Amino acid sequence: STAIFSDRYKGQRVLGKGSFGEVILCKDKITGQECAVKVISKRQVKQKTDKESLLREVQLLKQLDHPNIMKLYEFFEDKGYFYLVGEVYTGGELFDEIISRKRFSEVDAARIIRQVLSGITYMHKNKIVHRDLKPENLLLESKSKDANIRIIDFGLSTHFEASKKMKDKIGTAYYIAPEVLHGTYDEKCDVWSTGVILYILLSGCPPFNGANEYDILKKVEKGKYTFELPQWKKVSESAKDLIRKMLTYVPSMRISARDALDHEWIQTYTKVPSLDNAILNIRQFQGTQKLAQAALLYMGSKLTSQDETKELTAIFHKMDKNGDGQLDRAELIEGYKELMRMKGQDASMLDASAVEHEVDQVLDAEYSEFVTVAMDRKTLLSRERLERAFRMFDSDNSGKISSTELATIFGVSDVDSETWKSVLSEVDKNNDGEVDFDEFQQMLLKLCGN
Ligand SMILES: COc1ccc(-c2nn(CC3CCNCC3)c3ncnc(N)c23)cc1C
Repeated sequence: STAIFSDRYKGQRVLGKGSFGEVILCKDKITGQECAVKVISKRQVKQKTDKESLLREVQLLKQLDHPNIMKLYEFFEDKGYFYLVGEVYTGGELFDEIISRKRFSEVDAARIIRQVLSGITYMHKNKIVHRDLKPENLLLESKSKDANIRIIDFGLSTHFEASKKMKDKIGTAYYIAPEVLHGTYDEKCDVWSTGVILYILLSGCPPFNGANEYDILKKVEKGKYTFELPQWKKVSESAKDLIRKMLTYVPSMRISARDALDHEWIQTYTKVPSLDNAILNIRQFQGTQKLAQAALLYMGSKLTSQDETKELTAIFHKMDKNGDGQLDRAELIEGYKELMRMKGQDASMLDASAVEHEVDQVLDAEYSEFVTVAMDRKTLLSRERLERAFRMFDSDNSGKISSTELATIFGVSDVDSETWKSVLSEVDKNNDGEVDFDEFQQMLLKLCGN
């Protein structure tokens, strides 16, 4: 009767981290349908609404259908979790595709924004507000050239409370409407976020920027911005006009999603030089955000693995009723499973069969040795991604990040200026204003108490 998620679906692999929880690629055990499952930890994420309100929103979301909005198929609830089962998209984030292009024009910017507005307009007709629209919530349907955009996370912000941790709110500040900051907001907040996104498409720079999260919000709240950057001289007047209307401070004076679809700009440019400088700035901006994000996730994984190594060792020690330092495969599974009850982070192993497979992957690579391998398996996933993000950021292949650049990266990561300079002095007392990768990594290690 009360159907169980894992009776119907098996996890195949991880798709990554989104807002409110992790996303797993899953497969229906009978029909073979692939789906993306977002798993929200009730312990980690507080609800803003009562159960019956969430159920009703979900029943509505399942019935809604639009080409630029993620399809939701199913919803489950158990003791500790919510499972949102939707269509899986394989084209990745819009901005990562954009930075892979040789050229990008207003026609490309217009076709992108028409799609977002068209998705937004439909959802507003149905009384659903996103609130947290940003490039990271804009997925490409597949790898194809003319790939449709699919907006993810519509409706969730109404029912769940956002994380206050910086690793979860990288990038959020540039896109939030000022009225959301003060508490009285409605669907016009999504037109604002779209206007900031459009501003970034045409210039590659946020209209409201600053050295850290609070600086950005101060700029957003004041609400002022300019088209005084030289890359605007190359942009149509009617595009700015649209941007001005979408970024109008008083929401009741701000243009609707529906009316923005009928704006000259959308109408003219969805039927013409390449914005070279914009692509360059977007590429720098994406590189900066991803490195900052990878840095904070690396530090977290290191603190998590420090916690869980000590925890698993004490569990395995107590289970060592022999005292001989060794355990069976059966007991190793009971202790690994027990580590998974206490903690609530492994979305990837939310089933008894999943834990047996991870254990078998570790055994193929004396509980002490098993503990090292089981936990290095967790951290090296985030460690390899750090290095990859460092290499991506270092676009000139110099091998080094300058002091100016660290300041930008640590500003975006909300690591205090005095704090990271002190850490650098401790890694290299003679440093000459630049760090290679291993020094950078050494700094992050010191910034999470290691
Ligand atoms: C609210 O329900 C949601 C939200 C996002 C996703 C989702 N999340 N993600 C993770 C991506 C990982 C990279 N950052 C952007 C999001 C997905 N990847 C492919 N297809 C998807 N459907 C997703 C899935 C569901 C069921």
